[PDB]
Amino acid sequence: SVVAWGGNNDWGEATVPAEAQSGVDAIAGGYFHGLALKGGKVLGWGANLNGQLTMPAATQSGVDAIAAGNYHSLALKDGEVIAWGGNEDGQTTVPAEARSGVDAIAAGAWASYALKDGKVIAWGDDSDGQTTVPAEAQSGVTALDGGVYTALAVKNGGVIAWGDNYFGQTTVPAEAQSGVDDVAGGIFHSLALKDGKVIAWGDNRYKQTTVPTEALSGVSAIASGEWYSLALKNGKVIAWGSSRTAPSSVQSGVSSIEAGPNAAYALK
Repeated sequence: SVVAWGGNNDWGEATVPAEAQSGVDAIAGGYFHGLALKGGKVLGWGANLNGQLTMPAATQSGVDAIAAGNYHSLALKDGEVIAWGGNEDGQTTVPAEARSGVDAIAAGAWASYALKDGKVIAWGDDSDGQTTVPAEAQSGVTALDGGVYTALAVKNGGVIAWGDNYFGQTTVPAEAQSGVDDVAGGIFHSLALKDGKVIAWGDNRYKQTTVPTEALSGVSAIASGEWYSLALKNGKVIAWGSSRTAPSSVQSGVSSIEAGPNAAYALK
């Protein structure tokens, strides 16, 4: 089971197809499209504006992980990062260094990230610095996420953030400098998960940073879209920012969350 909600659905990126309805191991939401991972095979739905739904033959089996950006799709297979769709910003051109050894991947709106041997490798758009990986994130990194103009990482329990900082979304609070488990980037806010509590900093004009009480403890997972966020707590999804709420279908029994730019997804 899969539940998708949120946003206008102008492209059907939130209309989950049947083959993607169960036995799905992972979902990834891009701006115009969705990706799912099912028994090693990558499935997609939405508008193939840029080639992001033209699946490379290598992605039809043995894929370990997926990510999705505005124009592109990413897949991690046997340590190799595979990328397809739009390359307007170099986000689809995989560095040689990222063709083996890689443990994780993430997608920013117009950038791609890989965590390989404790080191963040980044390509794609750098007009806000989001591809310029700070020295501290070149070893010991255990989690990463891309935002629209930002990217985040966890190293030695502490958050690292680079790219745009107009609203202070890249200024790590002291509370997030240890004990951190995971991170997420919105367009103008950031989240960290530390000891079951969600920490949120940056823009709060749309309440992005106004963490609901229920999310200040017991939280097992987080995710951020552009202007909203998600937290998973004992099988229940909590959502906030830009008037985003979470439907009754996701109030229990939820095993994973995933936040696309607009649409949220929960696997049940």
